[PDB]
Amino acid sequence: CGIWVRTSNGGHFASPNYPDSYPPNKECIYILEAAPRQRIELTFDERYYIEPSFECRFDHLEVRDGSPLIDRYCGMKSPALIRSTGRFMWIKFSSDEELEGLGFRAKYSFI
Amino acid sequence: THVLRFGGIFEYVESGPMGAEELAFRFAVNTINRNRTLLPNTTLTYDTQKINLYDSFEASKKACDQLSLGVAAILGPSHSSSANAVQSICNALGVPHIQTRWKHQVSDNKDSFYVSLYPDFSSLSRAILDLVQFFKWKTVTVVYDDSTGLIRLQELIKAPSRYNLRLKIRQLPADTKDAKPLLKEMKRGKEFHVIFDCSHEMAAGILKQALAMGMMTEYYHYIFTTLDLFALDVEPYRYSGVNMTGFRILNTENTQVSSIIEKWSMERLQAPPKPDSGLLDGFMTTDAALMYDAVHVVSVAVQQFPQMTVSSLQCNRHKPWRFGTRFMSLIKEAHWEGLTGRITFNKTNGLRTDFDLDVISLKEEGLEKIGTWDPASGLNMTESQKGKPANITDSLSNRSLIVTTILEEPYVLFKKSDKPLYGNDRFEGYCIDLLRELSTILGFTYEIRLVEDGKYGAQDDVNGQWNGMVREL
Amino acid sequence: GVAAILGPSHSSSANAVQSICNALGVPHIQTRWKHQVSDNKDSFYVSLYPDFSSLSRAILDLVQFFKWKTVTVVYDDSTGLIRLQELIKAPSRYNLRLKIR
Ligand SMILES: *[C@H]1O[C@H](CO)[C@@H](O[C@@H]2O[C@H](CO)[C@@H](O[C@@H]3O[C@H](CO)[C@@H](O)[C@H](O)[C@@H]3O)[C@H](O)[C@H]2NC(C)=O)[C@H](O)[C@H]1NC(C)=O
Ligand SMILES: *[C@@H]1O[C@H](CO)[C@@H](O)[C@H](O)[C@H]1NC(C)=O
Repeated sequence: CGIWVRTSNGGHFASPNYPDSYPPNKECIYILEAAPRQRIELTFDERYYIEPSFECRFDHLEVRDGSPLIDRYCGMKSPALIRSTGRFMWIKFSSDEELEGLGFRAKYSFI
Repeated sequence: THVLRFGGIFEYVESGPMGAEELAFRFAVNTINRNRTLLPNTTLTYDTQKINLYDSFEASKKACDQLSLGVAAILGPSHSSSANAVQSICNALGVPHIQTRWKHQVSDNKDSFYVSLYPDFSSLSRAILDLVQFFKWKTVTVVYDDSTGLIRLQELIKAPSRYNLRLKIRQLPADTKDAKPLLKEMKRGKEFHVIFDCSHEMAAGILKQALAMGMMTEYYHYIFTTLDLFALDVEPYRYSGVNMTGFRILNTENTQVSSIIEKWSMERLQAPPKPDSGLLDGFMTTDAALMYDAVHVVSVAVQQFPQMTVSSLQCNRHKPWRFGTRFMSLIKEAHWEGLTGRITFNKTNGLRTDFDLDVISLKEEGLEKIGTWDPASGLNMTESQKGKPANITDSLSNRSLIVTTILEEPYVLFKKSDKPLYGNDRFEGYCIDLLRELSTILGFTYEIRLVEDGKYGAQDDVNGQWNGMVREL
Repeated sequence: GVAAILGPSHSSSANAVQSICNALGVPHIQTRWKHQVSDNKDSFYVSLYPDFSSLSRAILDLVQFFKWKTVTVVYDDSTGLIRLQELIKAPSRYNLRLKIR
């Protein structure tokens, strides 16, 4: 399930079956790994522009720098852009048993 | 044939589709017209004005209008906002007012020219309490949609201080689909007795949700305070093995009731329904039934007040109607069999506190009666178990015994065989020898089942709940 | 004619004036809190009086700061319910048991 994107200035990152709804009962961990002095650009294109729908503690998306957990988002919002200086971005996507929805898309790039 | 007119007010589609209340009212006037047993010497016409929803001034002007032509009384619009306008109009100009939809009772409104055939919320809520008390639930949960549901259940809300309970309160959000995350937390909440105060349309819009998140299993039991519990799209869900429970003053026992129901059903899908919404097409709704009854009680009074006159009054000639005194009193004092059962007015709160209620529940087939309720005694709800069916006194081994067992090396084994054999013959061992011997001694019949979790069993501290053999026992 | 009007104290009676001013464009101001119906589209009305919604949030904060583990709410007439619904929804979020008389 993990989509490793090492040593690419650009590529794409999105939920499983991304145009479709995400499969349930996933637990997939993702990495953005960069060289020293190589800065990472992380970008969320929303597939669904609204203030987040299900704001709660299941089906969260964690974001990890280095691990002080920066944040967890859920429902149907985009986090704004976050600028990487730890250069090792760790992305965890979790899925529940019974809440299945539009999923998400991302864009990573090295700067 | 004394001509009379009844003011008609309908917050409606403002478009082509015609509303159910207008329909039942005209159905009512026709019913008067055909059977002269009521009013042999009298026939009443009517003026039916139509307005916008939640829009006072427009209603008030229309109120002055249906004053202009003169009636005996108005029939209230089915929403409280302009309903207050209607009422502060009626008692202001003395014409009796009849309301169908529940309004927010304003504690000190000294109006006196109004009644409401609607089952007053207090009595309903008291029955709710009696019901839940009988079912011995503790972690009940209410979900409403807007404000006034809480009021409908205030008597419920105040229960805990007298009755050992708990209940959180949860809200269906602004739009209907928004209730899915609510079901999410309730799943997290694990609240297995959730009463609902909600419009049956929303009940439908949420049952798809509940089955969709699979919440409907046999443990969960919901009770729906609404009164159009009849027209639910019941059929698929009754095999989810859920209990529902609800009320219906809407009698169906009278065959006259039925006959009128099919006459309606002919005139009803006559109006284009919404089968895509998941409602059973062809069944008249509780409100429309109420407002059918209301004309009839008006009549059953008025036939004894031929001194009825219709003063063509104006809103600015502030002197009230000439004959609102005794006529309104008559309605207060009258009694009748409408389409809901015994009809009466409290004559104290100037409303209704008395009626007859059949509690109904989702059986294996659908809506089937599970009792009766009335103000005086309260709940006489009975039970489908009576007459001791298929029961023998001092019967020996009338039912067989469900014997559990564990698989162990020298204790219980499989009779080593090649062809596929089953039943209580796969299992063979020392414990089986003991079981057979003691069953021959005590003369019983037994079936064999392995424990599924497959262990002796021990107390799991995190839930204080047994496991395996002990738990299945 | 007026430049505008100040509202009467009640809720119910105030409804009518609110509507009337909307029927002619008059700006209507009010003084006491009432329950707004979520299905009125009107525009020309404002309330000085602080809403009881935010008040409930503040009360809830105060409750938690004191760290109460039991409480009773008491009102006068059922309208106080609407007035407090937000707090009344305490238990879902935090560990609060509240009762009402
Ligand atoms: C007109 O009369 C009716 C019927 O008496 C009033 O409704 C209320 O009815 C209940 C009985 O159903 C009366 O007793 C109450 O019983 C419940 C049982 O759960 C109990 O919890 C209450 O403490 C109370 O004992 C109740 O007294 C009665 N309310 C009143 C004020 O009489 C209706 O309210 C009457 N209207 C007026 C203005 O009197
Ligand atoms: C309960 O119902 C039975 C049958 O109708 C009736 O005989 C009995 O009087 C009722 N009891 C109450 C409490 O009304």
